[PDB]
Amino acid sequence: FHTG
Amino acid sequence: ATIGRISTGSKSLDKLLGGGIETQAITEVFGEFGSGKTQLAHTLAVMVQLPPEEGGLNGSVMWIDTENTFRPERIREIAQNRGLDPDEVLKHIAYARAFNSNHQMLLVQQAEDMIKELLNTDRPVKLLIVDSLTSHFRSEYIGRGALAERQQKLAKHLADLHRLANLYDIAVFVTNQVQAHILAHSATLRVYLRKGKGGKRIARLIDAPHLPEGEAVFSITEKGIED
Repeated sequence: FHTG
Repeated sequence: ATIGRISTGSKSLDKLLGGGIETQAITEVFGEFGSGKTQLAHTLAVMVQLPPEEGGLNGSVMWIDTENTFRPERIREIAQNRGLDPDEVLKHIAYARAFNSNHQMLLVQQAEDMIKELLNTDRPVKLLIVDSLTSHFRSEYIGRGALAERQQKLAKHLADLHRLANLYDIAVFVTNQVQAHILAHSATLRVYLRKGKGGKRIARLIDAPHLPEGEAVFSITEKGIED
């Protein structure tokens, strides 16, 4: 998962 | 734990849902291509970040995407028109693309790590979105014997999601595209969404006899959705  | 309720942005839909979509539950929205399922997901990914007196849960979001339909600028727009900082709101959405249904299933396991990490922060994960829940399963499990096999894999996936929802007090929100039926479902609550006259959207609860009868009606706007 990655921010934004 | 007491369940939390995330406002949709629509007073009509909120009433239909008894205040909003619930934590410790999986809510499935289903309907034809273009009915606004992904718009509802985008709107909820903002609404959950609001404080509780504004209908939110001060929460973080995790998002599993299978159709590349997540739009960061749409998040920014919704946030901006509801008084929130666009980039702060985006920053509290953890995003993953599922390559196939097997990767999709693993990502639920991967998600639990971040859920644990944020659990006692000011902004615990409160919303987990899977959009689309079924698209990879449709494409991979097809033909004779697939009905049983696909339903089994999906039930397993849904069980993993139910565990997260119950264990960590999270609202799980999933989309499913429908055309033409008779298949079992294991979502806590199922909401049928359709596009109506003049672009309005109409929502109805399916197989929920103890819950409000009626249909909610809303529009897709720069605020996400509203009555």
